[PDB]
Amino acid sequence: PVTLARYKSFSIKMLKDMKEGVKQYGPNSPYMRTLLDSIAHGHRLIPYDWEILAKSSLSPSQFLQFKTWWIDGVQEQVRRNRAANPPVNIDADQLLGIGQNWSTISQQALMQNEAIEQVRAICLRAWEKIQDPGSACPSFNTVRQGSKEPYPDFVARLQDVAQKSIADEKARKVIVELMAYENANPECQSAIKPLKGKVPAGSDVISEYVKACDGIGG
Amino acid sequence: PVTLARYKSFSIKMLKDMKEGVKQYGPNSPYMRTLLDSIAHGHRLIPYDWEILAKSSLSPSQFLQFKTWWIDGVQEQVRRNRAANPPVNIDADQLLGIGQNWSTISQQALMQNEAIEQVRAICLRAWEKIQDPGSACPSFNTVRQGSKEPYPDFVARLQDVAQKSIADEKARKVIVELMAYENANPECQSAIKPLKGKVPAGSDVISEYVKACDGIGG
Amino acid sequence: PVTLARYKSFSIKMLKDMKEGVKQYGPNSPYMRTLLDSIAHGHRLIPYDWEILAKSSLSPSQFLQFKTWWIDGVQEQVRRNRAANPPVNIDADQLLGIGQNWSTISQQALMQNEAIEQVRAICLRAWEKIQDPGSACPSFNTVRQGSKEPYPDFVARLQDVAQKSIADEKARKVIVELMAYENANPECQSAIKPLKGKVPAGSDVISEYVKACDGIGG
Amino acid sequence: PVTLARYKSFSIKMLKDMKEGVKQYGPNSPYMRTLLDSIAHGHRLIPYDWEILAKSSLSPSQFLQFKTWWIDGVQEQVRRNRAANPPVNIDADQLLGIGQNWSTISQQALMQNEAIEQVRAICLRAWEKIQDPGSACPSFNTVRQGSKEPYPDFVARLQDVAQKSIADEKARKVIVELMAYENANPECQSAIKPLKGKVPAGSDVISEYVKACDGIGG
Amino acid sequence: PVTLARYKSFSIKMLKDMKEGVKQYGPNSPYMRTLLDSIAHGHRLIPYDWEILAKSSLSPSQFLQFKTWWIDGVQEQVRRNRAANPPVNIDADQLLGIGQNWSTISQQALMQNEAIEQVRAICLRAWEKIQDPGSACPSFNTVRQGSKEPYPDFVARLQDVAQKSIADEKARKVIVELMAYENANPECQSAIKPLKGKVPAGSDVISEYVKACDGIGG
Amino acid sequence: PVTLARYKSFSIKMLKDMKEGVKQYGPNSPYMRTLLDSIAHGHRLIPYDWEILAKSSLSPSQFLQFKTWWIDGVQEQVRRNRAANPPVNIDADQLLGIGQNWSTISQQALMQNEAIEQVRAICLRAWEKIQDPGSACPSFNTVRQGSKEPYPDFVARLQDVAQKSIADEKARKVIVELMAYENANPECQSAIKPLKGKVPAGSDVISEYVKACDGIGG
Repeated sequence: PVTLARYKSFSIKMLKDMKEGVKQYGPNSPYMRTLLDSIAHGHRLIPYDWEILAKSSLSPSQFLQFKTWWIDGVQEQVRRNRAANPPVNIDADQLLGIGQNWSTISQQALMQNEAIEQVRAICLRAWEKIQDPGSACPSFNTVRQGSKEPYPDFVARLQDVAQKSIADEKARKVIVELMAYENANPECQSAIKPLKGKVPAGSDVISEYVKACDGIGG
Repeated sequence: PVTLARYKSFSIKMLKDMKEGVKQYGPNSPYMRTLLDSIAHGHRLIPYDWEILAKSSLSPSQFLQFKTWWIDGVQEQVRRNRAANPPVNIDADQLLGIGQNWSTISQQALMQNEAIEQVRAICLRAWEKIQDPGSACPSFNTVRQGSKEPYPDFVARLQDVAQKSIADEKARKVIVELMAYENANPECQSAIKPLKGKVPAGSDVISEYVKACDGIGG
Repeated sequence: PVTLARYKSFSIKMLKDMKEGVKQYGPNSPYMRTLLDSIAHGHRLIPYDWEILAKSSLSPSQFLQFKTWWIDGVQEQVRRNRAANPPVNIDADQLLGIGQNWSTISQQALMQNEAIEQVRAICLRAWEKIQDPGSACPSFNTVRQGSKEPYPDFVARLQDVAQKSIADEKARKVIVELMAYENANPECQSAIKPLKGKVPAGSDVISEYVKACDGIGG
Repeated sequence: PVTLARYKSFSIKMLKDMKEGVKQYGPNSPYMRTLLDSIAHGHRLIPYDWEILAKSSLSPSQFLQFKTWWIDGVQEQVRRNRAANPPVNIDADQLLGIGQNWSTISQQALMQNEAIEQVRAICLRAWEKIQDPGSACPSFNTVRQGSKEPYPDFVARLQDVAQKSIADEKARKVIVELMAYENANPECQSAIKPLKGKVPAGSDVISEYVKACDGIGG
Repeated sequence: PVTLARYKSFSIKMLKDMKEGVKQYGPNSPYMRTLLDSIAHGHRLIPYDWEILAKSSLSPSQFLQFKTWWIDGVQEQVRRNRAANPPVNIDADQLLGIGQNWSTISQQALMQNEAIEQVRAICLRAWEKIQDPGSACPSFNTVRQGSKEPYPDFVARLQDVAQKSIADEKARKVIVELMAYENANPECQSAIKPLKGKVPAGSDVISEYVKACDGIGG
Repeated sequence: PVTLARYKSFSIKMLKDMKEGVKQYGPNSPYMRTLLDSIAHGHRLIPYDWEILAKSSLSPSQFLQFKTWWIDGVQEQVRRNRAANPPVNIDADQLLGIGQNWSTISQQALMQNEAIEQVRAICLRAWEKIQDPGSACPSFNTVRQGSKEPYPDFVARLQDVAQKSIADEKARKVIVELMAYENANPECQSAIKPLKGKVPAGSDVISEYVKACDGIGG
């Protein structure tokens, strides 16, 4: 990063325990995601650092997948910058680090904050949009609760699989509301009959359910 | 964390152990209970730090419960904040870090002292209210002291559900002993019964209870 | 502790490997006992540090048991201080850290050496007087030696279990002398026939036996 | 340890590895043999330090044997100390740290140089005289070189019992080779026999013994 | 390594992790690929350092292959070195560190800059040309995309054998995509076929290939 | 070692991970051999340091074997120094550290570079000339290749066992050439028919074979 302008390479042990953690819990752990967010906002990065971090971390397949969704995000961001009002004087190759304006490590020491947040958002989104090994064609009406089942651990499996088959943030977050009230057992569904019929403002709909019907055990 | 404002992230070594401890022992070990507030009282945090720390650490089932109770405590707090004398000008989304004025790292570096401790106090209760993924939380009279079982281990199973299900602190310290020998082991209740009301000044009545009950099981 | 007056909190890794060691070998290991003695005499502690150390270490059951025997030791020490010749101007709440003379961390920075050794002896005794999981009603005349059995490893199991069922230091240390000469096999008992009949001074009675009859193998 | 007197304890990290090594290899590995005297010659110790270190580390069966031989060596030492010219004024309980003048940390900070090395020399022999908890120590002619077995491994099984059962150092270096080929493997004794008395100056005769014996087994 | 000449060795901790990583993952993980050149570009090495590092790390089967290709690259390099304009005066055994003038540590401290980078460039290719001890390296048409299998994992199995079997760098970047869909999965080839020649400027054609191929298997 | 003259003892963790590595992979690993070379050339050692390093590392059997081949190397080096032209004014006891010229640690601080390289070569050779547990009488015409066998992993087992039964460097390195061409399967032997009949200069004969016939897989 930069302090007051030079480059400082990372300490070696960070790559070691990062490789350890991704090897143990996959590239889409909730653990390593916020680890990436912490190391992202905690330092001032250039895209070549993102190249070293990505190539130093995964199998070759996930590395190239990261490269591809990075490329598509570059094109999307460039179209939105040219659609901006007024348009943004930021190209694609400044966002990728190829070309005689941005080839070297010393060239990228003099970027600006809009590029910082832009590469931050786009590489974070690139990490969010990776698949993983392990495949099964998902059908929503196959998973349901059982007797004496703890309520949040039931809805957690519905929470996690919802971001797989739906790209839109809104489309996945509306159907979990519907699948929550149906796939609940009727004794827990009995608790939501006043809550269903009046959705409250200043509040997440799932958040009201979990702190509503907590006392159903066995 | 802020300092004298730059937001420095945590170390990579700061979080791998934290991810280790939750799978090794759980979310409410006494070890991580005194580990969390050490960081909370040696540093000075913004709500996005907790957004990092919980999402990096919990399970998907636990993290949703954390987010559920986190926004739930805001409703109890903001009613206290609005009717104070003098009334303070702090709204809902200033707590949650959402909205136009609270969703960047540059924004959250510009907050006063009197917001921070409310975030700490609500986050501690949020961290305490998590359920383990083994089961749900049982009721009060669903669990009592077992037969041919030790005494002081089962009375430890009350203070946790007291901190879980009860808000007021001195209510917790008074419900437990008045639930202690009420459906306890009756052979132990013989020794326990003549000790009622024999408390000198400022001591745990449960202390002399387990002092008396030596243990007969095994 | 204090150097020349401030408070310094402990490093985090000490609690980590302490929790590791007690989890591996129990709270009454010979290992962790002298670890407690080393960290006890190696630093200048206040009772609130003992609270953090105890609560940061065990299951809830052992923590409250520690609290109880701590309380009983406070009462015993207070009775002996009032029985002292002349009596000692040291109360109970100075030894416990509750009350407006001794509530805060900064209040306990100005104690004196008699309180230091008093809290040292009494918390050490509190750790010595803990039980553990694992129960069996002990009967002394059930364990005995066998053929080709190594002599010190035979008497070690008699050494360790002797402090369980007897609180008095003298009563447990006299009966092991008797059980040593009887539960030995006659070929090793043959070696002690000059040693039995004249107990030597300046010497422990078991110590003479072990460096007497070492050469009985097989 | 003392310094320029304050008694600073060891680190917590100083002892966990020490507890690791005894269960990992034993009490008289060559590794901990050179580990112990390194601390003993880089620091300056009181007898209560050894009371800490042994009780933190050994088994209950080992610790009693250590305490047994520790007081046993005092009887051989104090006869040498009383009849010296000039006679030194150091008694029994000054060695053991017991009694009114030697049982506090404030007391043991007030000792001269000429006590310390005697404690070190007696403690090294005490640490050497421990028996492993697998069995007892066999006799001399109970063990000899096995048939179809390597040569130089079994001759290593003599120097340990020499240091165990013999006090005088140059007696140990002369008993071993005069016990070496006396009931060794007789086919190897054919090659060994014409090498007697062929030692030039200041070398191990056993060196040329294992030089000659190439190894026939397997 | 040299400095401002004394040859300082590496740390002991520098190499145990390196020995750990090869048995943990292999000789050409991406992790050690970016680990090696970090040392190679943060330090300045002589050929005897690589003699240390490979022999300390590989298997006996791997180390001989490394030594085999290491001397093999010298023949291609020295023909370039002899016919240059101006011709440089560097011979064979100056590369290999053998002979009267290059086989001591005092000798190799006396070399110029323009030798060093050739050693680095040849050693990287030498480290890349190693075969794993599971099997040998297969041919080109022995392996293609499998049936009911993911797409972008199997195309990763081409760039490695490209770097293995091909010397010229831009030949590698052009052989792979012209071998990509040639015996790939034909149902995927239906979507792949209309994308030929649609490359704007300076991008991976394989990127849009795996962009198109979503994945049908499983 | 020495910097500008004192002695500095090693850090304790170096002995720890050295004992770890030799315990895992034996004293004749390719790993630990170059570790010894790195720590050898990386520092300025005295023979007493070699004593501490050797005694701190192995079983007693390997330690005494090291001592013996050390002794024989002293005698060989002394005969060659007296056979030198002019002879070398370096004795045996300067090379061993016994005697009133070389008894102490402070005495060995003032050696010279010929002694440095002499003790380096001779202790390295002492480590090379150790046997190990695990015995089997070797016969060369028992091991051969199979179908689809990877060629370098076949010859690696012939490479490693060749230094066991032959002490001469030339005698073992000539017979592996013969056993290479015979014990190869005829399809790989088919590749060497132009290479057999003209051995190339500036090249190792095995090195040409491995980079000749690499493409025989299956």
